[PDB]
Amino acid sequence: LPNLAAAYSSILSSLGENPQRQGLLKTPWRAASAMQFFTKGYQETISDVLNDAIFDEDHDEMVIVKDIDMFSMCEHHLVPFVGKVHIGYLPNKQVLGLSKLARIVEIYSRRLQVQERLTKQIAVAITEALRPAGVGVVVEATHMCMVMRGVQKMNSKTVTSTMLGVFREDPKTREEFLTLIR
Amino acid sequence: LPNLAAAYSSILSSLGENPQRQGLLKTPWRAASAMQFFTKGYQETISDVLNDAIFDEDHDEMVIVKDIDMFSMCEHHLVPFVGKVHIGYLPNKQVLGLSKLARIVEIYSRRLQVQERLTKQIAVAITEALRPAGVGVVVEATHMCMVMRGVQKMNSKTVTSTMLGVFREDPKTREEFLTLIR
Amino acid sequence: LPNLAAAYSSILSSLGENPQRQGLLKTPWRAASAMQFFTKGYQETISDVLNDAIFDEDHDEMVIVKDIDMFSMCEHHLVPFVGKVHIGYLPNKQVLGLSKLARIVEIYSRRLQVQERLTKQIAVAITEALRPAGVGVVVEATHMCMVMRGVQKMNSKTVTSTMLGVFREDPKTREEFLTLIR
Amino acid sequence: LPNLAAAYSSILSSLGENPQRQGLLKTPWRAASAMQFFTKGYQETISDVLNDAIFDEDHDEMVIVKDIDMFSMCEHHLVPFVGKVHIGYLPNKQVLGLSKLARIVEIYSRRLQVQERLTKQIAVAITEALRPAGVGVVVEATHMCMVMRGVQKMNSKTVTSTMLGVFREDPKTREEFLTLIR
Amino acid sequence: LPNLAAAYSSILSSLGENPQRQGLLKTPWRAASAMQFFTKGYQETISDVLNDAIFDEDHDEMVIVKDIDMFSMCEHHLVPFVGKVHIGYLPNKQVLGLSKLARIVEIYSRRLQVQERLTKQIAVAITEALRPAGVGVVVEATHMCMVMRGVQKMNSKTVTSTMLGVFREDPKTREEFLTLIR
Amino acid sequence: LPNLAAAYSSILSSLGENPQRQGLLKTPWRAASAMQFFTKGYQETISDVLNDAIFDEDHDEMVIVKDIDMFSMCEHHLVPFVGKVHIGYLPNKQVLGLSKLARIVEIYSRRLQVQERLTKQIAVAITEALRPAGVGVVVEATHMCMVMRGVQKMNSKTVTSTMLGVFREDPKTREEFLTLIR
Amino acid sequence: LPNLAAAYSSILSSLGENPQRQGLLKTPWRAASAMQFFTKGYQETISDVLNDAIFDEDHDEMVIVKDIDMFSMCEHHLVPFVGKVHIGYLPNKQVLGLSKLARIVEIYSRRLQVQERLTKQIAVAITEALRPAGVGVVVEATHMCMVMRGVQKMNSKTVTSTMLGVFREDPKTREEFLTLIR
Amino acid sequence: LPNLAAAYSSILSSLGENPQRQGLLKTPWRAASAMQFFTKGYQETISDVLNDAIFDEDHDEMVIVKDIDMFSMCEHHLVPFVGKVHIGYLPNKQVLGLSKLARIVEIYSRRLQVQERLTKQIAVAITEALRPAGVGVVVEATHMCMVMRGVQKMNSKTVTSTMLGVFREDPKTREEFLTLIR
Amino acid sequence: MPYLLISTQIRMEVGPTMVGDEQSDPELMQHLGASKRRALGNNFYEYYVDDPPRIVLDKLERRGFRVLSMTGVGQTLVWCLHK
Amino acid sequence: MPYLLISTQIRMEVGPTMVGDEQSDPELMQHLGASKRRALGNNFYEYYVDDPPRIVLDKLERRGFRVLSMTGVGQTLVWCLHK
Amino acid sequence: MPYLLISTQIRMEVGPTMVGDEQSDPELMQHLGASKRRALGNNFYEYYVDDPPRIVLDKLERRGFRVLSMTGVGQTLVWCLHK
Ligand SMILES: Nc1nc2c([nH]c(=O)n2[C@@H]2O[C@H](COP(=O)(O)OP(=O)(O)OP(=O)(O)O)[C@@H](O)[C@H]2O)c(=O)[nH]1
Ligand SMILES: Nc1nc2c([nH]c(=O)n2[C@@H]2O[C@H](COP(=O)(O)OP(=O)(O)OP(=O)(O)O)[C@@H](O)[C@H]2O)c(=O)[nH]1
Ligand SMILES: Nc1nc2c([nH]c(=O)n2[C@@H]2O[C@H](COP(=O)(O)OP(=O)(O)OP(=O)(O)O)[C@@H](O)[C@H]2O)c(=O)[nH]1
Ligand SMILES: Nc1nc2c([nH]c(=O)n2[C@@H]2O[C@H](COP(=O)(O)OP(=O)(O)OP(=O)(O)O)[C@@H](O)[C@H]2O)c(=O)[nH]1
Ligand SMILES: Nc1nc2c([nH]c(=O)n2[C@@H]2O[C@H](COP(=O)(O)OP(=O)(O)OP(=O)(O)O)[C@@H](O)[C@H]2O)c(=O)[nH]1
Ligand SMILES: Nc1nc2c([nH]c(=O)n2[C@@H]2O[C@H](COP(=O)(O)OP(=O)(O)OP(=O)(O)O)[C@@H](O)[C@H]2O)c(=O)[nH]1
Ligand SMILES: Nc1nc2c([nH]c(=O)n2[C@@H]2O[C@H](COP(=O)(O)OP(=O)(O)OP(=O)(O)O)[C@@H](O)[C@H]2O)c(=O)[nH]1
Ligand SMILES: Nc1nc2c([nH]c(=O)n2[C@@H]2O[C@H](COP(=O)(O)OP(=O)(O)OP(=O)(O)O)[C@@H](O)[C@H]2O)c(=O)[nH]1
Ligand SMILES: [Zn+2]
Ligand SMILES: [Zn+2]
Ligand SMILES: [Zn+2]
Ligand SMILES: [Zn+2]
Ligand SMILES: [Zn+2]
Ligand SMILES: [Zn+2]
Ligand SMILES: [Zn+2]
Ligand SMILES: [Zn+2]
Repeated sequence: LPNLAAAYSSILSSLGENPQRQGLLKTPWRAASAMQFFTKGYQETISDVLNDAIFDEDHDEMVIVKDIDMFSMCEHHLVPFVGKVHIGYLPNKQVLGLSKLARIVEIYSRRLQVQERLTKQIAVAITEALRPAGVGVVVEATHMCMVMRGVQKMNSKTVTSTMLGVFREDPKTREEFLTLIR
Repeated sequence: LPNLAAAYSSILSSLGENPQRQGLLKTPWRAASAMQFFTKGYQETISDVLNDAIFDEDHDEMVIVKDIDMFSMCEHHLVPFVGKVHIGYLPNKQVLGLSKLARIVEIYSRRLQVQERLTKQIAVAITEALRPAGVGVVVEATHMCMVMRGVQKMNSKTVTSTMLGVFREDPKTREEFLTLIR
Repeated sequence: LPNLAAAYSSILSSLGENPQRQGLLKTPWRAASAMQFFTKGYQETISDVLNDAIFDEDHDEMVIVKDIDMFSMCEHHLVPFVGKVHIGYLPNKQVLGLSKLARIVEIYSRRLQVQERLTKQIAVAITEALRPAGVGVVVEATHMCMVMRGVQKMNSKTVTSTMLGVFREDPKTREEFLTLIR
Repeated sequence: LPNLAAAYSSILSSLGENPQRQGLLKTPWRAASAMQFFTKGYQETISDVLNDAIFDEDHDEMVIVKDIDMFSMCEHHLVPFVGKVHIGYLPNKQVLGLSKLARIVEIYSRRLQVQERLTKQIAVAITEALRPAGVGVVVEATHMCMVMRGVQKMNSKTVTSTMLGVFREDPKTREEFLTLIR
Repeated sequence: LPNLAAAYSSILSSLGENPQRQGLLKTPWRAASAMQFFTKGYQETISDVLNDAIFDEDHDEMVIVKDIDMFSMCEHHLVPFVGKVHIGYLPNKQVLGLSKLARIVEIYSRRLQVQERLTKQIAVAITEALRPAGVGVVVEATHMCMVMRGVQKMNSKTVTSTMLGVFREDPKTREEFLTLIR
Repeated sequence: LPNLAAAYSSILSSLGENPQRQGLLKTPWRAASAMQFFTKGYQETISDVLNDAIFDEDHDEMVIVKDIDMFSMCEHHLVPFVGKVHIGYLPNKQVLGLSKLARIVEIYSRRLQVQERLTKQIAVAITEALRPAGVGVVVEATHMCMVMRGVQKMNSKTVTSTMLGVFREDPKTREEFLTLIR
Repeated sequence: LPNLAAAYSSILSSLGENPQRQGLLKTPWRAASAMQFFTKGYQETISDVLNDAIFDEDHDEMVIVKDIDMFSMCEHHLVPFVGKVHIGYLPNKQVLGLSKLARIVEIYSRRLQVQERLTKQIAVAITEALRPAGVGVVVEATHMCMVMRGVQKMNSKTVTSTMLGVFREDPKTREEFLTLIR
Repeated sequence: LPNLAAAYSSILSSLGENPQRQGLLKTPWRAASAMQFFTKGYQETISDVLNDAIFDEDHDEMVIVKDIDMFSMCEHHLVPFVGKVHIGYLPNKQVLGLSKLARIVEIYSRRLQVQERLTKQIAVAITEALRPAGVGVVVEATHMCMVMRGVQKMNSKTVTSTMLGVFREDPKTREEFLTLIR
Repeated sequence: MPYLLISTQIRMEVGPTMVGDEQSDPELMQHLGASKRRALGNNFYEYYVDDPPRIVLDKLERRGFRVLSMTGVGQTLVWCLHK
Repeated sequence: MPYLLISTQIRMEVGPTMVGDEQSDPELMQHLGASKRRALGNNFYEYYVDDPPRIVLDKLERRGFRVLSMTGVGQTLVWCLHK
Repeated sequence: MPYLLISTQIRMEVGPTMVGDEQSDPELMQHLGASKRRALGNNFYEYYVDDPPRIVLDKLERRGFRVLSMTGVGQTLVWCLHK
């Protein structure tokens, strides 16, 4: 933290500001602690998070967890992008708890990411945890490095989508996931 | 009830409250009677509820009963989750009354439940009552043990979905159920 | 916590459950830690929370912070009620930070409350912190002890509203607050 | 720019990243040029921007320019906040062009700001340019330092509002501005 | 028309196009006839348009004609702006027909205009035609010289508003006009 | 520019205007610079724009970039048409950056276009840049040469749609693109 | 009816049709009976319609009957206009039945009308029936002689509004009527 | 026109009106000219309307023109019906202009029609003009001879739908047309 | 009848001016030139003059009335005259 | 003409001040420095001075008028002066 | 200057009180303890005292002013004082 606190201090001097006024006194020490909140996913691990919450039950039907809110930091411009994550899976005699599906996302979105890589890592982390019959992941997001700066398309919203297992092989299993999330 | 009335009395003393003030005098006896309303489904039975209301008629076409409101109690955190239940069936020369389809749900949702188990028990209870050609059940729900406490995703909403009979075998029978409920 | 963990153990035995099955093993120890999250507001204090974030500036115009989400526990039935909080104030040469207005609410909503008392305590806590010219508070909420149990009005939603200072004396100052929150 | 390009290079090393991989090679030089876009308002001046576009005409009736999009950088946490700006004025025999009202906002929002200060500076910049009979400014905004980090109220949205001239003195002139913007 | 047909021919050669290809053969003669449609309001006159349709009747209550669509050409950049016109009046023993209120607008919007001037000319043309007790005009519009080029605020929408007679003197007469148009 | 500045000067004299009044003095020099903004796409090239931003990654799943705003000039009547562009592609071990997909559109829409030709040129420009497995392009647009002049259908909105690669060969790949954009 | 049946027979011959084909055989006798349905209000009378349904009760508070559908025939072009009627009154110890308020409208709208005259006649017919303290009438309508033919504004919708009694004298009584109808 | 002007004069005398009052003086001569506007489609021809606007281009992908407004006259009751027309086609190396697709509709809707016949005639007129690979036509409409008179279903809205060519033979070509129009 | 009440609406530089009710003096309203009407929905009669209210106050002084007080209530301005 | 009516809008520390109608005294409005106008939509003429209303009350006392009463109606403040 | 106008806003038990405009008496505002300001957007100056308006009326009587009338217009209460 004191290396980051000095690292935003050279930014404030470089933009023509004055770090001595009342607004910018604690700004090196408050912004640097917010950059360790946005990249705190690196110290977390799948085994420590799931907490032995994988439940044994004969329910082999579809489970969809929609409207999960993510908040990530882009790694080209270091400017946030926010959005919603839609996850669905077919459990194979082992159901995962509904909070741990949303706590997996907190591990991989709280990093420096790229949305194509962010989509794939959630679906592989759910596959290695449960061994289910199929996983689907849809991530919608608005990139502030396209809205604020550069091209300035304030309405654009990129969607990415990963299907694994029998969401990829069976087309009647992917047409049900895309309907209930609506 | 007096064992539950003493059982919330030790909770109020344990949180640092004062049970002697005017707000918390009847709180052991009003909250304990509300915990027997939320788990009153155990004393109900399918045969006593259907009340000989199964009607004989040559109508072999689809019947969907949508927007049934359920209100259940989770059994990991003892904190409610609420939602909507969508039920559809294909009657095989025996039509069930539209109130008893919504009164079956009151039996199984008014228990300590898990949403994957709650979805499957309604569809099996309709199968054993009518012997129809197919049953479908879709349950949407918001878990207050994900919104209030823990991860705090206020917008998340898990959907589960059970298909039995020819809703599982025929794909053109499941694509009609998912369209009319919209 | 071990007194609460034994206190939900006598509830599970009293409803006709079996505490020995896999769903109800950690249920005394997970639900009791969620009852200390819902009533953790008692150990918090206004002075420790504001954190010297009261800023001096000549801006004497209206500041409204809308859609703050609260999640409280009723104290008659011990059953939650959730809603939105709308707060507006007229600063008198001292502006409060926008996070501390939403962190004041976390102190008073995370208690056993009654909505009429909950409305008044936020507005008095903002008055004693800033000494502003006027405070307004509007709280919308849905009571699960009216939706789930009892009368079963699933759509009802009680609104309460406290105005202090020149929101009470001046009628042209209250008609602006009620318009921008829409 | 090379001082900022070295200044984000010490941030990437401090978070546990590797600046040598393909994603983080041009990240010091692309993010530093985006921090000079977000604070480029300091080199702009009101006289250079208005460009002699103040038109003489006998129209003394109300002119409202709504839904102007701003995109600012907070100065406590260095994390963006975005929103909409609503500006209305009563011209006193001199009408300003509709683009220069939206190009004034680009001067003051593209700085390190605080929303109470940001509201007041637009209304004073319009007063000194035209000398009109009255100015009104309403700014809605969502603070990512309240949504992403800290309190995590994803729905909260602070509104501030400055009225000058006869929008402050006359109450029938402020009730028309608040109606047409809807 | 042949002077305009040669006048767009020098534009097409100046942008680096080729006027010889199949798309740009009739483009001088089709675009020039569309520039005489957009400015055909100059040859129209109020007396020739009203066509003796002013009806005598004892109805002294408010008449509002909302959602009239206008389509005008700006006169700084020669780029269109489109919108809606809301007109209301209090007839003084003479009612005007509802088509001629919308055919007055076609006279003044089909010119090279400025929106502040466009608002005032409709309200003065209705005053000189009927001599009513009061006229109100509200014009909403989106300027393509703010959306496409320049500042690029795609959502901005300027509103102007002229009140004459007892819409200006009486405040309870202007608060009814602003409510029924909603 | 001085040839265009004289070229709009002969238009203003031809419509019966007076170029000597205050509104129409800088109108030849401001409108001619706006006609070089609307046709500035001719001097841009695909290789200069992509800027070596094609990233190598094993993500072979669908990427959709929706709500891209275009603003084009028709080439029959020289009157604008505006709309939205929806682009989706299947990357074949090479992902393109999300800004360059929206900056390709700026090259081909900022020309004199016809919407059928405009749809095809974006999809061929993405094919030659990435060599992906499939490209899809949907363009919605409202033609002001159908709304303002001629037929005057103010609500009409033409949609065109180009599919290349395995969006054309596989029908289960086109039914997913058409669902996520909604 | 046989005079009308011959009267549409000369219209069909005058437009260049053939009255001998299968579509236009019963067209003189079906359209003429529909012109006596659209003008059947002339044979109805207020006393025969109210049917002694005026009830005596001490309720002196406001009664609003909204969304009454009317369907009238214009008398300049003989082309329909349709809309909604909003009626409110303050009963003075005599309440009228809610059906007879909507059956009064059927008397005066099923005539050849003009909307300014149509508004006033309902409010005078309610005044002479009840002698109440005040009557209000708001009529929205779309004129097909402005949408189909003539100016072709498909979105325009004229509103007229009559207030009598203490809706005219008291401004706090008219601001309540205009709010509950929304 | 003088034969129609006498033909509405016998209607006004037959309904019990007085043709001598001020409202009904020009009513024979204004309504008869509006009956020649509603049936002016008979003098128009496809060849005179298309105006050599069929453009040669290699674009063989789908073109949909939605929300075209029609306004027709029924031929059983001579009472209007209004609605929207959705047209889509697959061009076979010849693209038709987007205005002439909406000007074809004006030929066939401005007649005495029946909606089943009206749907088929547009699709055959587009087939004979372009020779395309397939045509689709969807027409929504509300019949005032079902809303005003007779059954009085104010919400009913008949949809008809014609598919020709490969919209009829290929089912994956009709499922795309029905999706983009939404 | 010593007391008398006149009022005027939206502006004071233009009429019409209310001058009395059902039980007013018939000779005094005849000297002022008043006309009588009942607006629709009202249960009472009223007298009015079309003169601006400054001209009516100059008539009523010659008859012997003196302005006690003036008020503004609503959008109406009321004068109270005593003889 | 003994009675006289002046008014002012939104604030009392600034003009303009209304001083009369169509039938007012032409010499008295000339001493006050009044100008005459008709706003659009109105059917009447009016006189106005650009002075604040305290300065007009000090002019009208030297001519012989005394303030009877003052009212506030709407957003307007009205003074009634009698000679 | 015989006439004088004071006003106060939302409540009458608290200040500040307006006491004059641009052309007021400089010695009289100095005895009242007035300060001068211009709010943003206004084109005029104004004097104010921070005392409640009952205390200002007890000062102005010792100088020789008598309250003619009082009005309430808007959310403002206006006193008119004559010497
Ligand atoms: N599938 C499913 N899972 C449920 C239901 N109700 C419920 O609480 N769960 C899960 O039960 C799990 C219990 O978690 P746990 O044993 O690790 O302990 P915990 O409460 O401290 O975890 P937490 O931090 O996520 O709240 C949670 O992860 C939650 O997702 C339900 O109806 N269905
Ligand atoms: N399928 C179908 N069932 C109907 C219709 N109308 C109607 O009341 N029913 C059913 O008729 C049944 C009659 O129930 P019942 O003989 O057990 O007696 P009940 O009224 O006391 O039952 P309740 O407590 O549900 O109202 C109800 O369960 C209701 O669902 C209908 O149109 N279709
Ligand atoms: N009025 C106002 N306050 C702001 C703006 N931006 C911004 O961060 N703030 C406030 O700045 C304050 C800084 O808080 P602080 O010094 O106590 O430290 P902190 O960041 O750790 O607090 P946190 O836990 O609430 O994030 C926050 O409470 C936040 O509300 C703004 O534009 N206007
Ligand atoms: N009030 C008003 N202003 C208008 C209208 N149309 C229109 O272009 N304007 C203004 O005309 C002004 C002309 O600006 P300018 O002389 O400085 O030159 P410019 O076009 O290069 O400025 P730009 O960069 O904002 O486009 C613009 O600022 C624009 O706001 C209109 O109808 N009403
Ligand atoms: N106030 C009012 N005007 C009406 C009604 N119905 C109706 O057609 N009108 C008016 O009647 C007028 C008759 O116009 P007109 O005598 O000049 O002849 P016109 O039909 O050829 O005019 P057009 O070109 O506008 O259709 C139209 O301007 C139209 O606005 C109605 O209910 N109320
Ligand atoms: N696929 C993908 N691309 C991203 C993400 N974030 C992000 O900035 N990009 C892309 O990163 C690219 C970096 O562009 P660049 O090296 O040419 O430099 P640049 O920032 O100056 O380009 P610009 O003008 O478009 O902002 C941008 O084109 C942007 O589309 C992301 O999460 N996914
Ligand atoms: N104010 C009021 N009127 C009511 C209520 N319920 C109800 O039926 N009415 C009125 O009761 C009246 C009874 O009408 P009526 O004695 O003339 O006979 P009716 O039913 O044949 O008349 P109808 O043709 O309108 O149905 C109706 O006009 C209806 O408006 C109610 O709750 N409030
Ligand atoms: N497919 C297509 N057609 C276009 C575009 N832009 C554009 O103006 N058109 C068509 O260009 C055609 C040119 O028509 P035309 O040569 O017969 O002459 P015109 O303008 O007088 O016809 P009009 O009366 O329909 O406006 C119009 O029918 C219009 O539909 C476009 O982007 N795509
Ligand atoms: Zn980025
Ligand atoms: Zn739980
Ligand atoms: Zn309760
Ligand atoms: Zn911040
Ligand atoms: Zn312009
Ligand atoms: Zn065109
Ligand atoms: Zn008509
Ligand atoms: Zn019909």
